[PDB]
Amino acid sequence: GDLVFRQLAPNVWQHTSYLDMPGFGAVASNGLIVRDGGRVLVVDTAWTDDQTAQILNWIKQEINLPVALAVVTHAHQDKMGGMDALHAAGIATYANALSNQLAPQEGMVAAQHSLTFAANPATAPNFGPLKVFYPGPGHTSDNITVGIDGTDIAFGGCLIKDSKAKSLGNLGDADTEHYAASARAFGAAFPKASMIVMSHSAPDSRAAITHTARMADKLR
Ligand SMILES: [Zn+2]
Ligand SMILES: [Zn+2]
Repeated sequence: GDLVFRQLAPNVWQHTSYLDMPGFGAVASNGLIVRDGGRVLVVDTAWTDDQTAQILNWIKQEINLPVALAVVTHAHQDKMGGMDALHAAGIATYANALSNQLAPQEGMVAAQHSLTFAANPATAPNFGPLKVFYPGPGHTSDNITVGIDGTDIAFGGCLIKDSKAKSLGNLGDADTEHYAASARAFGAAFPKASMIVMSHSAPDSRAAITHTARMADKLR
């Protein structure tokens, strides 16, 4: 139901937001709140439609300036989940073109403009100060990773994950046969992002990247 913020760089806030959906009890999910001059921008929305309202609320209350846009890492209820709020707050949603199709084909909303130049599996567009990067199929075929160039922040998302939870999390509608290839993608798509944020508890280091491909092969 709720929402937490861990300032983890100048310009940049982390979004936590807890529900008892996946990780047994209360689980975590992450987007980031990025600030682009006066503009304000977000990778990914919480679990629900009210958890992305409070992302917006604690933003005017403590960041201030107005949101323009919100990029969704993929067509999964943790990553879309909240959308309708973005729409109602005249926010431009930007799903990657393979997302806007697995959305209403797996119980959810499709983002406004569709992101591309990244449909075909080791690509990137640009974005103000932000970098959308596609790494192939992994956690879902449309999972999408982002770094803010000058913060050594990467966001692999539901793709890269914490050494904390034993295995790899929800791996439903996806491809294991590329995953381990695709965790690499970023390690070298942003060779520098020391601050790898991930969408289930605190940013580890550049070692989850590596361990995940190690891991996805422990269970393969
Ligand atoms: Zn997911
Ligand atoms: Zn997830």
